[PDB]
Amino acid sequence: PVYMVYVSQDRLTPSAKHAVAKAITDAHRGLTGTQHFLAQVNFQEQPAGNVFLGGVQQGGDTIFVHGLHREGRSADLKGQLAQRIVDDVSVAAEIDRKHIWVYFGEMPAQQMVQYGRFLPQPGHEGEWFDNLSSDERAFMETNVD
Amino acid sequence: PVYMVYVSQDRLTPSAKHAVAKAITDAHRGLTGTQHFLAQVNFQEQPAGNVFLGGVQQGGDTIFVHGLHREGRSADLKGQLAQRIVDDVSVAAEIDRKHIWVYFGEMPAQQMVQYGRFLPQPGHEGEWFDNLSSDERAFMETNVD
Amino acid sequence: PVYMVYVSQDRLTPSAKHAVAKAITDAHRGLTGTQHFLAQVNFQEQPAGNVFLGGVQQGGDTIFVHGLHREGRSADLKGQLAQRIVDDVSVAAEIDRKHIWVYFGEMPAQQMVQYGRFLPQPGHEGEWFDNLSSDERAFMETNVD
Repeated sequence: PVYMVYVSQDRLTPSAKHAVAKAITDAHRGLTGTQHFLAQVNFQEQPAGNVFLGGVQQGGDTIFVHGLHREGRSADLKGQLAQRIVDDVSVAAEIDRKHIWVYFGEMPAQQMVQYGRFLPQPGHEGEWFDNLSSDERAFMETNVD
Repeated sequence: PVYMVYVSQDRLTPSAKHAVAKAITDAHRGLTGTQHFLAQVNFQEQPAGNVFLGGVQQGGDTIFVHGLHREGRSADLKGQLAQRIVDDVSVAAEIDRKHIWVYFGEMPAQQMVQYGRFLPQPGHEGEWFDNLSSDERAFMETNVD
Repeated sequence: PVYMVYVSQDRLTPSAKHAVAKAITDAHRGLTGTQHFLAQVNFQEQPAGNVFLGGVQQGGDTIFVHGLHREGRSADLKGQLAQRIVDDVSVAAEIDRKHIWVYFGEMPAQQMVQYGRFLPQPGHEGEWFDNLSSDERAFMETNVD
């Protein structure tokens, strides 16, 4: 998946960003079975005061997670995954759950590309990984924490 | 909803940002009945010259609005809401409507989280809010302009 | 289309951005017939270190293209389109294709606004263009490269 994480400038130190990224990745690995190295977390920092709720300008405390996944998982699984991201980003970012927004969008795996390769259907990541060239496997395997 | 609003750096003052967020938020409230505080406007600023149209580098005058909504509304209501966003942002930003792009994407409300909670289906936002806890209501209620 | 292109600050010079924007725009025009001026490429720079793969912090050499299209094209075409964006951005940015990720999302055309107007269905674009006012047609032509 690709998790776009919209935060304020300097709300997360390099260490907190790392912890939030592990937490999102670990929740996704644990609830779906997708390998660590297939999950991207992309932080988008903007100056504080660029978020408005109900038209009221906010401080640096909001977090919006926009998760981009492939189709095929149940609504039950996606709800569990959304809820664990709320809980685990709360802890990792030391941020109250009330400050956290999370949206999941889905598209066919047939129009999703990671590492220059088309993605398999969810559940089939063992295959697909095994049918990748040695260089590609080794290169993906560096992205495990 | 979350409205991602992509604009050039310094093209909007704090006050014009404030006006554009209000124009979008009031458009959403007015046409959907959703409470002001459920609508997020998130400004994404980038240096001028980062937008290209047909391969031609642009100035600072482009606005792209990516609106993320719950499924369940009619195509007619979504058209009126996109047109109202074009018109009222044009006035609040003092930018010609020919510079404005608006895209609406939808997701099932079961995979959408705001203020740490899952959204209800479009309509009965009222019985949903009333059933949040006292402190969640008090926190949400402060974000109304 | 809007192609959101997420890169690290300073990985692409002004000329490289033009090349990447041209490669994406020529590929979209190439396979769908949608005229040049109807394709936005929108670069979102962030400092290096804001991207994590499998929880591991990345250097400055990653690219994520989020392409936002209208509905109505076939899976086969969308597949060719994404493959061509991978190859042509690899060349244009001088980056190995293992570093490239591309997701396509789609929306109904009736909830997609460009140049202040609603889009037509994915094959009815010349006639849409003719029915515009000459003023709107003129503003549109100045954006072809």
